[PDB]
Formats: sequence, C-alpha cells, structure tokens
Amino acid sequence: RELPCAWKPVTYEEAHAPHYIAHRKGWLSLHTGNLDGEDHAAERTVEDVFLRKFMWGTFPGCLADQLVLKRRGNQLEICAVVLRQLSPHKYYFLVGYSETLLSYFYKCPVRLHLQTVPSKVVYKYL
Amino acid sequence: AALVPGVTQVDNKSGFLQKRPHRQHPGILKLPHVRLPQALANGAQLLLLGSAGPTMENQVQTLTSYLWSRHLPVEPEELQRRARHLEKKFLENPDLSQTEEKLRGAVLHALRKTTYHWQELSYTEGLSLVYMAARLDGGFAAVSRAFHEIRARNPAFQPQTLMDFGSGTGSVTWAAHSIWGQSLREYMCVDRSAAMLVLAEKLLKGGSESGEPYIPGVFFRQFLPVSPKVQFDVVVSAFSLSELPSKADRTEVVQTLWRKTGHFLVLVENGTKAGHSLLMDARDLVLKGKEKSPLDPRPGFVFAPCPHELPCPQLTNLACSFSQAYHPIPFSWNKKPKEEKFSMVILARGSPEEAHRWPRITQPVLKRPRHVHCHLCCPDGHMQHAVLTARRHGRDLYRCARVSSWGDLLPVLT
Amino acid sequence: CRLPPLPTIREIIKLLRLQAAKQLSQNFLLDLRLTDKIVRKAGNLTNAYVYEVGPGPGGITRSILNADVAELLVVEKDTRFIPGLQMLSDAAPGKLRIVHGDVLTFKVEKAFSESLKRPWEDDPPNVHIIGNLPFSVSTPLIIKWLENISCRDGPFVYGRTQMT
RNA sequence: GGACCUGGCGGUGCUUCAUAUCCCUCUAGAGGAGCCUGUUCUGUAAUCGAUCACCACCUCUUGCUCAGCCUAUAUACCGCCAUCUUAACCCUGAUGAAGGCUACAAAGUACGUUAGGUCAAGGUGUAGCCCAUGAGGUGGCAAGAAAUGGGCUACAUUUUCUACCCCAGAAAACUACGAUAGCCCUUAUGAAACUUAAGGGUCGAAGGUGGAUUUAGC
Ligand SMILES: C[S@@+](CC[C@H](N)C(=O)[O-])C[C@H]1O[C@@H](n2cnc3c(N)ncnc32)[C@H](O)[C@@H]1O
Ligand code: SF4
Ligand SMILES: [Mg+2]
Repeated sequence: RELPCAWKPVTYEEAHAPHYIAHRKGWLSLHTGNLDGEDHAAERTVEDVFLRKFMWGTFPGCLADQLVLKRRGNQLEICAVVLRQLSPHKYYFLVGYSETLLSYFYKCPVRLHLQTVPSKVVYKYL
Repeated sequence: AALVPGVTQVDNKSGFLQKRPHRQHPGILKLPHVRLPQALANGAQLLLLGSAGPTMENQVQTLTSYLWSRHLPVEPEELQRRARHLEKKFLENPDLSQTEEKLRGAVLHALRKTTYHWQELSYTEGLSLVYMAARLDGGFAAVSRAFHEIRARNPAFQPQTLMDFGSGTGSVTWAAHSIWGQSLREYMCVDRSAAMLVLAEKLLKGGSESGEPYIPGVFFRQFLPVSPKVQFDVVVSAFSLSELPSKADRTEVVQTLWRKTGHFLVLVENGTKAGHSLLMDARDLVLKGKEKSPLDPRPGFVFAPCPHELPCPQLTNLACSFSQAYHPIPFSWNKKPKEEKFSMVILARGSPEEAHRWPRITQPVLKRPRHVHCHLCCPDGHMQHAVLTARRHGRDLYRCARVSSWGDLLPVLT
Repeated sequence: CRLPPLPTIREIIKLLRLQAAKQLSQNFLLDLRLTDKIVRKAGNLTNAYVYEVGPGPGGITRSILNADVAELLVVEKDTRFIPGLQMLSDAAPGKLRIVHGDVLTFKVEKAFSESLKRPWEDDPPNVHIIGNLPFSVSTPLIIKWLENISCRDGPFVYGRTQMT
C-alpha cells in the first residue's frame, strides 16, 4: 500500500566454500593426470567436462548431487547420486544407453554406479 | 527523418564550409577533458588530508555505486498494482490460497522483493566528506558541459544571477565562475544539510575554516526561497531532484525553480533510466504550464538537448544520456581519466530563436570504413538510426558526420 | 528592481566574525514587511531625497529603495556591512550613496543639493530622515537634531525636514 | 488551567585521562638527468590509427558463386562478469503514565535490478548497403611544443679493476666515476629482425648529490 508498510537448502558440497577443497570437501574427479610427471591433464579435464554435461543432460532432474568420476587404468567409473522419482525401467534403459555410448565415444570400458536417495540430503540452509 | 539520402544538404550559414574547416563546423559541441581548478583541487585534498586511507576508497566506491544504482521512490500507485497482481496470482495457486491476513503477509513478503527500498540519505560530516571525494569532479564536469552548451550556441549571454538548488559541494558555483566569471555577481546556493554548507564554505576558503573566498558574492541558505518576485538569470539543479522522497516534492520544487527562472533552467541527473525519467517529468511539467496567470507570462521551450517539445521518443524503454570525460582529482585511488555519464535538460524562457533547428546525436557515433553510424533525435520528434556515406548523402555531409561526436548537432536542412 | 537577498542571522554572525548567537550585542529587524510598514508610515517618498541612518543588514534600506526615492544616502559605522550595502548599490544604480562614519558627527547640510532648500514657513522640504538605530544612540541624535531645529541648521538647513 | 511521567536534546561547554594512526624524533630512499605514458593547445584535405584505416582523385556493374560486406543490434535474447535491494515470565507504584539495584546483597530471572561492460561472433536471432557500407587503382597522409600525473640509471673513495671469496696489488675527481644514452657489427628465434632479445666494438653525454614538500617502517 505504501513504502514503510513493506519496510535455501544446501548439500555438503554446496555448503562448503572453495577454500575447503582439501580440508572438508574432496575432489569430485580423481585421476593421475595432475600428479607430477604425469601427462594428458588437459585431455582428462575435457573428458570430465563432457562427461558431466552429458550425464546431467541424459538424467534431467534425476541427479540429486554431483557426479564422482573415478579412473583406474583405462576404466572410467561414474558414481552418481540420483532420486527415486523416475521409474526403475527407465533408469536401467538410461544406464545401459550411457554405458555403451560413453564406452564407444572414449574407447574405454565405461561403467555407471547409480545410487538412489529418497530426496536431496540437505546439510545447512544458506 | 531529418536525413533523406540525396535530398537533405548541409545548412551553410555564415559560410562555415568555405570560410572554415569541417572539424570546426558549427554543430561541434565537444568539450576537451575537464580539469578542475587548482584551488578546488588543493582545498579538497587538504580537507581530506585528515583521513584518506584504504577505508575511504571502499566508502567512495560503495557510495558511488549506491548513488548510480539508486532508483526513483516507488509511488503507492505502482505498489498497489503490484499488490493486486500478486494477490490474484496467490489466489490462483492452491498452496498459497491461504487466509486473507496470511495472504496479505505473504504478498508483502514477496513485495519486499521485486521492489527497490528507497531510503533517505542523511548526510552527516563523514558522509559529506565521502560524497565530496566521490562526486565533486563528476558534478563539475557535467555542469561544465551543460554550461558549454549554452555558451557554444549563445555566446552573447552574460548572466549576472545564478541559483543552485541542492548545492552540496559548490561544483555548480565553481563551474559558473570558471565560465561566466566576468559577469556573475551573486551565487545563491541552497542545501538542507548544514555539514555540506560548512564544507562548501571551507572549500571556497581554500580548505581552511578561516580565509578569503575565491569566488565573491556567494550566498548560502538552508531553505528554498519561494517567491515569484525574485527571478534569477540562471537556475541549476544537479543530481538533486533524485534526493526528494516523493513525486509531489519534485513537482513543487520544479515549479518553484521555473517560477524563479529568468533565462535558463538547467537540470542535470545521472545517466540512468531513473534520472532520464525524472528529467522528462520535469520537462513535461515546465512545458505544460498550468499556472492560470503567472507573474512572468513569457512561454518556455527546450533549449537543449531536445530539438523538439514533443514527448521523448526514448522514454518508452530506453534512456537518453551524454558523456563528458574528465581528469579525476588526485588521490590514492584516482589514476586514469574517467567519463561521467549524465542526462541533462535546459529549459529557456521565450520561444525558439529560429526555425533551422538541428538533430541531436544521443549515442556514440561509430566510425567504420566509408560509413558512419549516428543515432539522431530529429526535430519532428522521432529517432533515426542513420548510416551516413559520402555517395548517398554527399561528401560534405559525410565529412561533417565523420568529425562529429557524441552530443553534437548535425547541421542539415530540409 | 532586482535586489540581493536580505542577509539571514547566520550570515550576520559570520560577517561580524562572532561564531555564536550570544555575543551578538545587537537586534536586527530582518522582516521586509515591517520595514515596508515603517517606510509607509514615513509618508510619500516618490521623487524624494532620503537620509537613512543605521541600516545594518539593510531591511529599511531595501524598503526605502523599493519606494521611488530620488537618491538614498546611507551612513554606516561598521565597515563589515559596507560590502552588503555596496551590493545593494550595484543592484540599484545611482539611488544609493554609502558613507562610512558616525551619524552623531556626519554633516548633512552639504550632502544634498542646494536646490532643495525651501523656506521654513513652507511645506516640508522634500527631504526625509528614516532611522532604525540602536536605542543607546537614538537619544543623543534626537537631542542633537532638536538643537539643530532650534538653530535651523544641520539637516534642517533645507527647511522643516521630517524625521521617522 | 493545575500536578506529574518518559524523554529527546542529531545539543552546548569544561577537568581529567587510554590518546592508537597522523604529528615530532630515527633510518632509509627518492625528488635535478636521459626513457615512456595520458591530456591539452597549435596545424593539416587527412589518423604521429591497427596489409587494413584516413584524405584528394579516378575506374569497375550485373558482377563471385540467386553475389559481396571485420556493418549495427547482448539499447535482440542466452550465457560470463559487474551494480544495487532483500521475546517471555515475576514483582513495585492503591493494578496512572511508569519502574525493577546494593555480594557482610534489599525483586529480578529467562530472487529481482541495469539506456552496465563483455561478438577483440560462447551460442540463437533481428535488421542495414547491395552503379557501392562491394571490388580495384593513382597520389598524398608517417604531425609540433609546454605542462602537469605518475612505473624508469648513476652521480663515485665505506669507490672502481684484477686475484680471492674477506691479512693482497694497482687506479684514483679530467688519460677519474657513470649511461639499461646514441651509432656500428655479430649471435639467438623465426619465412621474415630498423622490428624483438643477448654479446662485442664505438662512445665516456647529463650527472657533481636534489629545498618545500615528501615516500616507506615496527
Ligand atoms: C547530494 S547533493 C547533489 C549534488 C549537488 N547538487 C552538486 O552540485 O554537486 C543534493 C543536495 O540537495 C539537498 N536537498 C535535498 N532535498 C532538499 C530539500 N527538500 N530542500 C533543500 N535541500 C534539499 C541535500 O541536502 C543534498 O545535499
Ligand atoms: S534529445 Fe531526443 S532522445 Fe534525447 S532526451 Fe531529448 S527528446 Fe529524448
Ligand atoms: Mg600512419
């Protein structure tokens, strides 16, 4: 009517700040490229960016929390956390689809490790 | 459209084409980089000698950003409309279809967002110092450009009486002395804040509480003189009308200033949408005179920057501002030259001098190989985005546009 | 006629370099409306020659000047108000003649022209004195001017000059 | 009109002091050369602007390909940044406004916004010119002086050169010191070196310690 009358949940990853990455958080992607003497760090970074974009675009609104991309040898393990909103048959379809498509795009044995939670696991409210 | 390819030609009065180069064609109104007087500079630095540390840089940046981003006070009409809209939206939603009292509270909570909190700035001595150090040079540059307009087009004008509403630091007075120093004999300055009056006096006395004024004839007042009998030659209001808490106050202040105006009334505000809207409100107020039988029966017109008296073509969504470059006052944070963006309007008593008025460029002119882009506000009351080329409009037109800049006048006829 | 604004109290304090409202030791009539009333009670001054005393800020000065006097002679004892009175003089060309000195000692019989001297038996001789002075100096002046009337000299060399 | 209550005094002055930054003191530098910047003024038909651009002249024409254009627009969206906004209880006064502490203790405890910049096309659009905003050619255009604003070498004896890594020998203010000043030549990298960098030679300029102010410090 007149002026003087007038006058967010966060996950553990979201809650903590960038200056805690080696103190309270960890690294979502884990590989040997950045170690001293190792090579191909940029290729791994590009692969990581494409992996995250693809996984978020192929599981729209299903991913509760960020991906974790692990590499052992030439294996590529996508540990994802999703919700229980989508039907299990569609989850299996998408799992097989993504596994095959990423294996043939990167020429390595990709594998995917869905973990369903009932809902977002809030840590604080910011 | 003041620019028809092949038809419109340059207006060659006084033989400027034959008797003068094109860079000095009559419509040039560019002002070189503005440098403040040594007296004002030394005074400001001496007054800020007491405390000019890292905190002052942060305070100056914060205050400048707050002033630049500040919006006009929201009148009850728009708030009522927004409240009705949001009320209806919440009624539609089953989840938010709560009781009336609960509903009204939620609408108020959402109106706390999507709306700007307008707060009066209470300028104390500290905030007065910060505003000085933040805006003295910018205000001086803007006012200097505004006065240079009047001189460049009307050099026969020799004012003797100046008034300044919302005179915070004396920038208008300093510019007026730097320009018309050989004819002015009185400088009326008005400001509700006592601290700014003290600061302006101290600056005029060379940054010392005891001294001799650099500019003679300055009068300082706290309350606006309200009487049509006393009429000044020039009345100025720079970055002042935005401080008033409601549109009614702006209305009454603008009416009073116009009533006390003899020759020229200059209004200067920040170069944002808010300032442009405020200046157009003032323009429509003055042009559409409502006084039944005022003491001064002379009519009024827009001397600058508009070449017409119709409603602005840009007031729908866009704005209309100008830029003036200036050398900032030496400080621990002021190194490179800056640019002041400001909107201005000059209203003059009487009628337009002639009928050969010229378009105004309201945007940076872009030079490109063999063509020039100019945004022109035509005397007919419309904007025109013109690409000038020698082949289409002629060599003289193309060269004149090539030498012109932002805020100039393009001398065309028919 | 465009005149400069009447000084406010704060400007007066600063001009007297007192920096306070308690060491003023003076009282100023800064209402042009009462001063206009006074000059109205002084009679019809059109084309008249006025000798004003104790102008100070100059409210009475402005009120008389708005009336169509032929020439206004001011006598001021403070140099600190002479700047304001000079601004008033610039505002009104030729109608204000400022003189620094005492009103107790200034010689008015030479101030104005000799063509205004009308015989004693006739009407008041088109010259008028108006004054809003300190009460500590207005009584010696009235005694002195009464003596002058008794001798028909001083300001009354012109005849029966009216005082207000 | 009488009595009383809360106040605010954007309050005004004085005695004490903590009184740190800023002063003063201490030290360290710098301020006067020779490099750059940004501005102004003057002058040009024109820009001391990055082949392209500009000025003065000309030419081409359905042409390149239903051509072509480093044109405008984020003041079209999207995005990347940046601006601003976002208490309760219990006693006292006769149950009046109102008030509530003493320790050898006397009622007190608990998202929106933007004439924003960034296409020196992140992407999707929208308009411009299309006998000239397209494509060529011929000449010219490669400015001058102060200033004030600030990143830049030495001025020599507690110095320089050599041996050495601290017990030596020389040279010393006109064959003294010093240039990251100018010129020439070699090397490096590159298709390309006046372009950029390094080395040698030539040279041996100012400099003769620079006040007010003033820059730093625990
Ligand atoms: C912030 S200054 C703007 C800059 C100033 N005009 C200049 O020349 O630099 C505007 C001044 O107007 C004054 N002001 C605002 N409202 C006023 C009013 N209603 N009456 C008198 N002065 C007012 C304020 O004291 C404020 O200092
Ligand atoms: S010149 Fe034209 S566009 Fe600019 S403010 Fe005036 S009317 Fe508006
Ligand atoms: Mg060139």
